[PDB]
Amino acid sequence: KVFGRCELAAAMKRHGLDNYRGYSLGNWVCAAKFESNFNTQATNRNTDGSTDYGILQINSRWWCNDGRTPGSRNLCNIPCSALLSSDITASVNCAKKIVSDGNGMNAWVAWRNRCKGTDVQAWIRGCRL
Ligand SMILES: [Cl-]
Ligand SMILES: [Cl-]
Ligand SMILES: [Cl-]
Ligand SMILES: [Cl-]
Ligand code: NA
Ligand code: NA
Ligand code: NA
Ligand code: NA
Ligand code: NA
Ligand code: NA
Ligand code: NA
Ligand code: NA
Repeated sequence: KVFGRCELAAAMKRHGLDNYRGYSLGNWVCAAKFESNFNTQATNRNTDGSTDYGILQINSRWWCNDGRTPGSRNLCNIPCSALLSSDITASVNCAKKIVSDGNGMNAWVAWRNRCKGTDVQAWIRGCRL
């Protein structure tokens, strides 16, 4: 599923991401935008052999099982395929664990390089939430 901007903001809010660990909803939408352009089905292979899945490009190195990432963990206790669903629940629940891991949203390199310090509120501007 490719979400609309406000559509995704609303879903993220309904699943408790808005201000989760102090990160406003706009931070989350911005991260999703640059990670997957709002496409739940987005996958990308990493140089280390791991793969990133879903709207927030969650990495199989630590967070999900895809069966083909040697020496990895599955800390979210889910198949990486669950992260591609039109229903964002699994992505959100896993992202909450990731953002709690110590480095906050810096876990998402794209959030650090493209969202951090910017006017993230622009990402939810105009949305009925
Ligand atoms: Cl957009
Ligand atoms: Cl915001
Ligand atoms: Cl594996
Ligand atoms: Cl933090
Ligand atoms: Na689509
Ligand atoms: Na914070
Ligand atoms: Na993609
Ligand atoms: Na894909
Ligand atoms: Na992989
Ligand atoms: Na994801
Ligand atoms: Na997703
Ligand atoms: Na695994």
